[PDB]
Amino acid sequence: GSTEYKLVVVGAGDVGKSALTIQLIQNHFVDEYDPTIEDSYRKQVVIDGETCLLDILDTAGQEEYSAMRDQYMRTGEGFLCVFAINNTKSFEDIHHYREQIKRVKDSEDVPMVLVGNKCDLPSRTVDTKQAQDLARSYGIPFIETSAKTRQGVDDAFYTLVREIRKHKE
Ligand SMILES: C=C1CN2CCC[C@@]2(COc2nc(N3CCN(C(=O)/C=C/c4cccc5c4CNCC5)C[C@@H]3C)c3cc(Cl)c(-c4nc(N)cc(C)c4C(F)(F)F)c(F)c3n2)C1
Ligand SMILES: Nc1nc2c(ncn2[C@@H]2O[C@H](COP(=O)(O)OP(=O)(O)O)[C@@H](O)[C@H]2O)c(=O)[nH]1
Ligand SMILES: [Mg+2]
Repeated sequence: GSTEYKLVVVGAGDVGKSALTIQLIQNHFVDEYDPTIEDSYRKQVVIDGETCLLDILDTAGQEEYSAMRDQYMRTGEGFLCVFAINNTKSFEDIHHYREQIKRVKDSEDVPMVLVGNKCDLPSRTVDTKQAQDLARSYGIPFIETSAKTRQGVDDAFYTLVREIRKHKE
């Protein structure tokens, strides 16, 4: 069968989790999507010769730490940690997302990619070098994306898949 990869998209409200997910799956930019709608999306794609089923969870809605919520997030094999390059608070929030991911996975080594979204915008408050440097601090890859222009969208998800393979081996 297809090799399945459970990918989870996380990060602050309004960074573009939904727009990124919809661009990957449906190949168009949706600039407006209810921020409480959380759903799973699936795509058949070949990545480095391997036929893959991508199962992508677009997180949304309320922050909460029930056992049921942890159990759901725990099924993710790798995580896209998304901030917006024009929102410094979303960048500052990243450590919190990373802390929660390590917690539910019961491991200090979880496949993760730092994603700086909205790179089409002329004004930016988080420079590329600062974000590249934070990824190096964490030991994870960094990808700049725009759900609007498609820049880096495949790169970000496919890099996460490659990180999962490395962890499994
Ligand atoms: C420093 C902090 C701690 N908090 C204090 C406040 C800020 C912060 C949030 O923190 C914070 N938020 C989270 N939500 C809420 C905000 N949101 C949004 O999209 C909101 C959109 C929205 C909703 C309603 C109205 C509007 C909007 C946006 N438009 C305008 C109107 C992103 C995400 C769903 C959030 C979500 C999740 Cl799944 C998790 C998480 N949970 C677990 N149990 C286990 C694991 C492994 C994780 C994760 F790691 F895998 F993710 C978190 F941990 C989260 N954490 C950040
Ligand atoms: N310019 C630009 N705007 C974006 C991009 N991705 C999302 N947005 C906008 O950012 C806002 C929040 O996007 P959304 O996908 O709902 O973020 P979410 O809350 O993380 O799911 C909306 O106004 C989108 O139009 C992008 O790559 N570039
Ligand atoms: Mg959303």
